[PDB]
Amino acid sequence: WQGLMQFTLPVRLCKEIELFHFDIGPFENMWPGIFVYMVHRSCGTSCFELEKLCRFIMSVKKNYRRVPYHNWKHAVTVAHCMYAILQNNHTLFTDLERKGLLIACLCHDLDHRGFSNSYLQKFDHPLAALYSTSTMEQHHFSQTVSILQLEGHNIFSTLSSSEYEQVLEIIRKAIIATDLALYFGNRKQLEEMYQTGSLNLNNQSHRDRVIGLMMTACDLCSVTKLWPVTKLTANDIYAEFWAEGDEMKKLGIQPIPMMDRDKKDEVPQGQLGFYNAVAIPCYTTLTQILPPTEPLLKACRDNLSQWEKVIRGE
Ligand SMILES: Cc1nc2c3ccccc3nc(SCc3nc4ccccc4[nH]3)n2n1
Ligand SMILES: [Mg+2]
Ligand SMILES: [Zn+2]
Repeated sequence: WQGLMQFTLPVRLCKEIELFHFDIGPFENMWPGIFVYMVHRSCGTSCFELEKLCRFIMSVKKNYRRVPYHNWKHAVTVAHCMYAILQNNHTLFTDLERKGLLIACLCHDLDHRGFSNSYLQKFDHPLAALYSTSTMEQHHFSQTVSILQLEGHNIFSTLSSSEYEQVLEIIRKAIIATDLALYFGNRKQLEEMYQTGSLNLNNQSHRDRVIGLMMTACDLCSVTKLWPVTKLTANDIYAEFWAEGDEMKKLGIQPIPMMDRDKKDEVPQGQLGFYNAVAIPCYTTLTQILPPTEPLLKACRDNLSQWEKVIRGE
């Protein structure tokens, strides 16, 4: 972290980091510094102790595993998308929420092992015994708290108890909301609330639901990057799906299709289903509630039609 304290973002990145489509991929060595930058620009220079923050960042980094998709790179990619969301909707959120949500995005897949929640449930993994729903997402939070409580890592030490436990709740909720199994209910409710005009960000329950959708929107943002970056990040995703499907084949169990590397002809069609069923819906409702996030929906549509071109060989 010594080098991270005296790190500085190049003036070129200062312009582009603000854009939704910005792709962090090409700047691996700057990722921790990019996150520090984003926290300062959104939450200020004065709230986090530079040293404790930098140490926390590198311990978060160290506790992400080298797996195809749910890795350090993905953590920072999800943090960035949130930054741009926060930056375009700044005063709709409180200072404590932005503190908690940026950290939550960075920490939201800590210690991911490359296995889904169903895998862990089906094979009675210890973690499935402690956590019976949103198994990994509950582990990811518990992992966040564990780092926070390390010597010198408590970046929320300068908060009151009330505020500390407030930001842990923003965080816990936000990390749990990245369990995609919860998203579908969340989105349909948010859609109904918006369509009836009942939605109210001063209503806490509503407010938690918007934040949840923001986290989903952030988790999936590889579908809002430029086509070639999107393509590339799809390799990473299915690489991890197939790795897991393989582990089932070793146990003589045919995996679901998206985790079966012998069924990869079905990928183009699988992406079509995912954009129609999951991704487009997400950014559509998000754009209704936070209009300045439309470019996410715009880029998502662009990429859907790209997967449409592929299906008919073009
Ligand atoms: C680019 C991408 N990102 C994801 C993803 C991200 C988080 C959780 C699941 C994800 N699944 C996929 S593709 C497999 C899939 N196809 C579906 C169709 C309908 C509903 C869920 C689906 N998941 N993809 N594809
Ligand atoms: Mg996750
Ligand atoms: Zn994630």
